[PDB]
Amino acid sequence: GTKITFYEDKDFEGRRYDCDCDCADFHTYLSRCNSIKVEGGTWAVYERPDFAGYMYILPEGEYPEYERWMGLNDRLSSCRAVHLPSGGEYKIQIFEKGDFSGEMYETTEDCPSIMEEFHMREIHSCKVLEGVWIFYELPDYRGRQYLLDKKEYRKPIDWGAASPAVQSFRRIVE
Repeated sequence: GTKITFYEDKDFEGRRYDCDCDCADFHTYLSRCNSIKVEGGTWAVYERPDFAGYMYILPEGEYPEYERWMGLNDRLSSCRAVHLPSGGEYKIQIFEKGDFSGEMYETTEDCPSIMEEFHMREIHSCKVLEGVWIFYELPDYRGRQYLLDKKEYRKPIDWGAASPAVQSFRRIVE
């Protein structure tokens, strides 16, 4: 029962497009997106078609302007719903060095500052043991977002990053 609606203008005005599960290209129906309503569930929305470019995570809610999903602009073209397992536990292992090496830290908690908590500004590999997580380039859940749907991540490119810069992360909780 999850649904997201994109609107071409701010404040939920103008032409709109509805997605119910995974839409690899709505650019043909909307040339821009300046407000979004997320009715149920959590969604990943993407700048370019086929889930490419900058990514933004939107939990349920109303977003009357693109700044409210921390967007860079009104350019969005594809989206997929974030499917969470039940159970309700979250666990991540973050590594100082590539290929699950160097200092390891394991945590079940949101981390708004990797520097203050783990004394690193970079993550070079990672194992998500339980749940679903977001990595952020900057502290306090700012900057480039990356979605980590469990499994193992040998190198930053495996979570979509061009570099190991990660400075906060948090769980996607329904």
